[PDB]
Amino acid sequence: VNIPKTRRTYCIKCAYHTEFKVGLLKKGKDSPRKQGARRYARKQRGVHGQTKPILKRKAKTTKKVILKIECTKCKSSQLKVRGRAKHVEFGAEKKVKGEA
Amino acid sequence: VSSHGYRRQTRNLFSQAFRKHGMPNTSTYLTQYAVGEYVDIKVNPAIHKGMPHKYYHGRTGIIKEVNRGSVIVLFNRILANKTVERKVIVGIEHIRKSKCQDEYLKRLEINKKIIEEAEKKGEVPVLFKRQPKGPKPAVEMLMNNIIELSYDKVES
RNA sequence: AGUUACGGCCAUAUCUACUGAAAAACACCGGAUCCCGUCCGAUCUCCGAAGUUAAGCCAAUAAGAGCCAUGCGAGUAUUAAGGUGGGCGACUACUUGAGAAAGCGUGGUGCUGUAGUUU
RNA sequence: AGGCGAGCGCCAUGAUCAUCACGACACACUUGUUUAAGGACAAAGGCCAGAUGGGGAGUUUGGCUGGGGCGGUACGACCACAGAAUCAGAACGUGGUCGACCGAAGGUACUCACAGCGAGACGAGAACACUCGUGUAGAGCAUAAGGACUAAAGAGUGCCUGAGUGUGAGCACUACUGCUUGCAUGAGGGGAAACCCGGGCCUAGCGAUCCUACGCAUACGAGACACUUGUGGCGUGGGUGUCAGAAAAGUUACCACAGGGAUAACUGGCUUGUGGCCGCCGAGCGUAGAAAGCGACGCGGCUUUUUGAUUCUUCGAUGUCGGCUCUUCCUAGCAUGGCCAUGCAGCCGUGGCGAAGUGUUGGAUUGU
RNA sequence: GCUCGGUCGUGACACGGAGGAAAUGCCAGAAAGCACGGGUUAACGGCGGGAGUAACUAUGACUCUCUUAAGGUAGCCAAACG
RNA sequence: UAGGGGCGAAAGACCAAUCGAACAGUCUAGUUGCUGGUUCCCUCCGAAAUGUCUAUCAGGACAGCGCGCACGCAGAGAGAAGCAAGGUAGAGCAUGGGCCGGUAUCCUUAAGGAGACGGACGAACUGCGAAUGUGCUUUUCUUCUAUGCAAGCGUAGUGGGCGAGUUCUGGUAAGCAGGACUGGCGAAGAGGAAUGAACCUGGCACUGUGCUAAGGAACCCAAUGUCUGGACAGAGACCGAAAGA
RNA sequence: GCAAGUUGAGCAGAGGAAGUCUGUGAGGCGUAGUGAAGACGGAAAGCAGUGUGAGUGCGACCCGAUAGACUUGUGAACUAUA
RNA sequence: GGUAAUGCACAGUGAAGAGGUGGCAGUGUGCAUCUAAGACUAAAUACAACAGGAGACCGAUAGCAAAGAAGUAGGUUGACCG
Ligand SMILES: [Zn+2]
Repeated sequence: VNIPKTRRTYCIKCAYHTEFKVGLLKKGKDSPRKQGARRYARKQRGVHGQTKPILKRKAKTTKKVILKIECTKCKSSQLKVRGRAKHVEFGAEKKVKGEA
Repeated sequence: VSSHGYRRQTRNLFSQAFRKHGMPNTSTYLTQYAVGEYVDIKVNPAIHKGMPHKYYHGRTGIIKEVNRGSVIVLFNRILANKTVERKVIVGIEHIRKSKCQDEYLKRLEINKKIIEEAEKKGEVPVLFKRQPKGPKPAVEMLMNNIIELSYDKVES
């Protein structure tokens, strides 16, 4: 699947159509200071073994394509969801018809 | 085993009749509908928006609400041994005006005359009910021109 | 009464040969300078009247093909209810009811709405 | 505080604190070398942290199934067939498909067809490019199957990113999911305009609570006030295919317990494919000649003595193969008695009929 | 599997470093192991297929071909092992 | 030398008639979706063995079918009369699949091929199309109806079914395995088929007199005789095929 | 029984007394809802008892495992070995 | 219950004379409230043996195991059992 690097679309904050910059969303790093991390650290602490379950019988191959789009004027962001695909490319050459 | 998609088992239903393929006729689009009319559903397979589920094909119901190019029709259905009302959205290409009230409306037109006179002259209407066909009538016959019947045909 | 513009129901209107047609139209027809579009003024777009009923459109003809109706096929095929009916079965007779199709014969061959024009 | 290369890093040595070997003493510590020998090492204790660890400890080792196991997946989805013409409707019933793919194969406006067949046109042939006439789809429509489509939904050509943003109501047995439809908005798109568009012509391509990542504004914050961290709310992603969602390998012939004829290993019952026995027909063969004796290719039966198929009875128990011993019954007749046919000279036979009274043995190898 | 040698890399806590008002984080550091190179079967164990070819026929000493960590030697056999 | 321990010329042998983990006592009345049992009378009403989800298949929960209390009340497991939808039985072989033979004529060969046509066919072929069954409106439409219906609230049992008639799928079949429709036995006695869960007649408080059903009427055993044709086989009343004199 | 209200909380005063009568006097639920919250606000008789059907937890209708653990409890008079 | 530590310990480290706390981690600053690392204390509260009084309790297969010479007759190698 090929996606262009730019898209003119409606910006909710500006309340009219504007140019946006287009790219794949990126998963950030887990923080030790959140309530879930704190709870788990304390529970693991003693001689208690493994205290929470871990998935082993996994089954899926792909994961869903998700695009982050940024408004060039006001820097606000929107998230667009596009379904499952094994491979993704940004800004490659057009699928020109009637090749040799 | 069978499957359970939205258009399961519709090979015979949802197919055009012989020498009747193509889009609908102008009369379909120029018919005006109103709340409270009785209407009859027959799906046109060539139109892919506003199709009802195939249970409703060939059933008749009553118009509840009217929109730009679609209608909402009320139906009743038995589920788990109880009666349930159902509100079905249909596009105007898949409906035709029902004939089911025709005779009753004629009868009302006759009643509407009598019920006025019944205030002036009588006290109660005669009301013009239908009656089922009675016994066989009496006959007077001239008795010339007799025809005899016989087992002449041997039927080898 | 036809035609023509815009229609309704979508073959009684289709397909193949032939033949007719006052008037007014409808056409074929004559050019590309411009607007517009082509490998190509063939098609599409524009500007025209020297010609012509040869064509189309309209109408007639044909033991024509196809379509539409009706009669017959036929109370035939199949079928609902019933009995301590029959048959080793496969299946089938009877009593009170409902009731076809293909073939084949005979007839048809568009009907109409609103406006405009022509003895 | 010195020196090098167009104040930089690089090369010299001079002051300031830890610090690793090596020596030489004896004071901790060690040893019945004890009025002694070793010596800050050893050996022995303590607190944290990595590695190894069936030596042990706990526990687990899905379901459906013509009994279980091995095999398949009828375990989540989609089309067609059948189920005596609404809808629904079982079996490890039938023919198949799915866990994706695509900036166009998405949205709009306009133009024109196609597969073939009959004539033509140098090289040029069965099969090269160009034309004329016919052409209801005999073609195409990415990917199963069905349905749909003709001045198009197919093939080309132009422009666009609606594969917008808030918030309602409903349909499929309706939670998740998929689709249909209302109102409001965009310094939205395509088209002259009427019209159409919030993915793919329609029916399939998918996933809760808690935790965590990101986007969006509006909240909270402990006696008070400021900031760095944190906690709330809505929406999407990260995943459970056993697909309405536990974190999981074997073996027991040393074996235990609760139950089951809801379910196997005998017999019996129903069935008779397979096993065995009998009829019908007459192509050919028999030295001539269908039929003394045979009888291809086909067709109809009977039996329960073989082995299957099924699970009705028994799992708080019906003692399981063969032999020994002893009795009775059946006939589809091997001998013995009476007869008929003959390819019956006689002798020996072969095919059939009524008949179950009396007979049908001794041994070698082998559990048979 | 056991055993021997070196690090070239990884690999804990402590001990340091930079920054910030401070917490939390970040960076360095890092034995033995692991990786890497050798030894070892009276350690666990393991030890092949296909074609042609000799003056009757058969059989193949001989040849070619695929393959490996090595392709079952000396003996023994329808053996309590066919 | 003592129990997750001993001892063993090794058999999981032996450790007070106990050993593939001793005895005593306690926690403890451990747990059980599994087996057994569960104590007086009469009156009235009366089921289910099906759907969805479940580490679910000998169990649950939700819904469906009972009963009790009942605010209230024009309704109905039947017909007519207008109106819709359907692709089965029959019938056919016009698109698609597909068997055998063709006159004239045509094409070549001097073979064969095509053919104006006839016969034979499909669960996944259709050009036509029933009966029976399904839904809508009308009491302004016959006929019944209070000793009747009944929202709502609370709560039970059930979730192994089996059989007849008519039909269907798998299988050589089966008292075999699995669906659909209308009544049964389950939970149903009485009279009849000699006997039999389900077949025929026909639904049960307690007495008395009459009458009929189904099935019987020489005798067993309450009631029996008549007329007309067939039939001779230790036949038939109870009973098997193709083939035959 | 009382009703926009209601109640035997504990505890005090009286009384030849485990009864009864009287006080003082909390709390709880109700008198109207909406949101996570900041915040806002606009329908519906309740409270306490005496009993019956029914759910959940405790031995939980009655009887019934093979097993698991704990003791500063016992045993080599049978049998094993020094 | 105590949630970026409610209390108690062990090893390293280790104060100030001024310190501790104000149910969410950190740094600063006012405000409120207390004074740890030494000791003693009545009343109102809990419950066997033994004694006394009561009861909608049981009545010799019941009620404590035991209404008489009952933890007895009797039993285990023993602990213990009855
Ligand atoms: Zn913006």
